[PDB]
Parts: sequence; structure tokens; C-alpha cells
Amino acid sequence: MAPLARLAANSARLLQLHKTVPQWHLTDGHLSIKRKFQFSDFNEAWGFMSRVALYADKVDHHPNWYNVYNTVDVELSTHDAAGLTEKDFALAKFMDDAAKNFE
Amino acid sequence: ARLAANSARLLQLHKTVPQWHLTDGHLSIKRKFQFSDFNEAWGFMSRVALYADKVDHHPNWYNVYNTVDVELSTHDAAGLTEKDFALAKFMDDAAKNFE
Amino acid sequence: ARLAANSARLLQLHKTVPQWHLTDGHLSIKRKFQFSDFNEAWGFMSRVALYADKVDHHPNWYNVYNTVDVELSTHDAAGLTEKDFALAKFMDDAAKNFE
Amino acid sequence: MAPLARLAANSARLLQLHKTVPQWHLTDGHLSIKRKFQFSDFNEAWGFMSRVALYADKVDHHPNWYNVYNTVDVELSTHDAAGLTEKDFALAKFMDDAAKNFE
Ligand code: NA
Ligand code: NA
Repeated sequence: MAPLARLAANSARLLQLHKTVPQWHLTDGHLSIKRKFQFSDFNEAWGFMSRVALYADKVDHHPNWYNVYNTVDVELSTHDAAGLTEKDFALAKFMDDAAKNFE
Repeated sequence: ARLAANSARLLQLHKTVPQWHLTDGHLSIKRKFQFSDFNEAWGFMSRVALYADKVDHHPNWYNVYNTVDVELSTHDAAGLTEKDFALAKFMDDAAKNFE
Repeated sequence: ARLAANSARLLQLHKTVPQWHLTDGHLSIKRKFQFSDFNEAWGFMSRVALYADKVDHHPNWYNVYNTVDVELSTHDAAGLTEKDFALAKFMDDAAKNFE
Repeated sequence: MAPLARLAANSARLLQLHKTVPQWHLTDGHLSIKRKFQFSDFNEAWGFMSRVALYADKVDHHPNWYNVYNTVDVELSTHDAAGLTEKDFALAKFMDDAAKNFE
């Protein structure tokens, strides 16, 4: 009984958004997106995470992320939709753009 | 040095961080921290990040909004060392500011 | 709206953040925060940074190791607004965790 | 009665170090170095500061820095030397490298 509508698996809109974040992987049923970010060291990873934290609390949409030294393993979904929404893709895009500074 | 499962030093160190739990084989210690919101959780993580890079010993941590699920072990030791317990203690002290 | 010097609303808001001082012309409010070390100071600043970008209202702050010298004013108002006092209050509450 | 030796003004070594951080300005008497960093917004500035904070506490050498939204105005010196030391230039270099990710 999720109160929000999720993007349907394979919907034209979901695919349109996924095109903007091509390094992310759609999970089974298209209920989330995943990306594992890799950096040189923790100092870089933390600089990346710090920007994402500011964005996440601004838009009130937070990553499920696992950091181990120089890697940040991320899964995004909207709990209140039981699946993906526009907000997940917007967060993924911000994260992609923040990570680009390190490549 | 790697701390052997149930070793005197391991058991002694564990008493200093009693809210942590030993995992199978005593290969790591775990604690899940809970805060009021992400803002608090991030303030906590920020202090830990500074400490971690200072001592060059890093947590395996999973953050979801107001929770931080932490597992500590020494990567090149294939188990626990003094550094894990020192990190746990710092984390405990950092979290106490939010109680 | 810009709060006029000595205005009823300004004086009322100032009572909520009594450790801050009004500057000349009541153009800004100031407080210098002191912590035990940089690690604490940074934990404090980190929470404030999240809040600042959330509400889109930012401190003028000077950090030297364990001290954070802060002046708040609303850049496009040429004086103080409600947002400055709201930011001051958040900062006060964040600092209290280190007392 | 500073317990540490400072780099003398115009010393060959001071100049050798300054060459590595050319966007920094030597102040009067060569007692400090200054640089004002500019970013697109606070989110970027914070990502920059976050990396520098980690470095600073690792080496126990901290910037005197003033942040206003997207700008970070920095002055570096070693109090215990009453002037510049190798540590100031090392910090400046780290900061330069962290800022380069945003240009
Ligand atoms: Na979520
Ligand atoms: Na200094």
C-alpha cells in the first residue's frame, strides 16, 4: 500500500531517465538503481560523499550507501513508492556529476 | 597483531566497547548507530571520517538516513586488531554527543 | 523582510539566541564558538553546512583549528532577517552537543 | 621566542616551495601565504573544504579559512614558527590539488 506511485518497470519515462545515468544498473523488477563508485582513497571518497550529503538533505532524498575506504556502493529507491521515482534519478545524476570531478 | 578469537586481549578490549558485538570467528565487531535524522547521522560520520583518515583505519559502514550500520575489522589482518577497538571507542564517544 | 535596528521582532528574536551579539546598525549578529579540537569543530560545522544548504542561507564563518567565528546577515537584505536568527538557533543547538 | 625555525623571507627554499603553489600570494615579510578559492556554489566549496579538513587533521596542520557561500579565503602560517614552514606549503599544495577538481 505504498502512498506514492512508482515508475513502472520498462516504462518509457523510466528508460528516458535511465539514459541520463547510464553507469547505474537497474535491479530486478526495476525497483531500484545501483552504482559502485571507486576513488583513489578515502579522502576522495569522503569529498564525494560530502557533496552528496548536502544535496540529499536539501531535497530530503537519501542514498542507501556502503562506504569501505575508497569505494561507495550505492542503491537508490523511494520507500514510499516501493520502487523508483524521479527523485532517485535526480539523485543519481547529482552523484554522477560529483564523481566526475575525480576522473 | 591479529587478535585470536576469545583471546585475553580481545576480551579485555571488548569490555571498553560493550555495545559492539563480536561476529562469527571473532573476525569483526559490529554496532548499528541510530540518530534523530540524517543531519545528526552525518555530523557523527564527519567526526569519524576525520579520525579514520588520521589513524589510517576505516569503518565498513552503511548509512541509510538516520542509521549507520558499522562493521570493523583490519583488512590486511583477516580479523581484529587493536585499531578496530580504538576506532569503536572513538565512534562510541562521538555518538554520545547525540544522546 | 529586513529587520530594522531595535525593532520589536528583532529584539524578540535575539532573546532566542542570547549568546549572539548585535553589531553596529544591527546589520548582523556574531558568535565565536569554541570546541576542544578541530575534530569537534568540524563535526559542528558539518551539521551547520547541511542545514545551510537545505534552507539556502549561509554563515560568514572563520575557522581556526578549534574555534569558529561566525557572523550572520542576509546578503540581499543589507541587514538581518528571520533567516539569520533561525540559522543562529540551529548553530546554538548543534554546539550544545559538545558542552 | 618561537620554538620552530621559520623559512627566511626570500630564502631559496621558500622560493622553491612557492613555485609549486604559484596561485598563492606571499604576505609582507613572507610570514604567510594567502589564496582565495572560488567555486560555483556552497555545495562545491564544502566538498573542497571536506577534503582539506581530512588532510589537515591527518597532518595536524590547519588552515585559517573564511568561507562565505562559494568562496574560501585562506591564510597559512605556522604559529610555532611565527612564519612559514614546509608544512604550510604542503597544505597549500593539497588544497590546490583538491580545488583543481572543480575547474
Ligand atoms: Na530510499
Ligand atoms: Na597556522
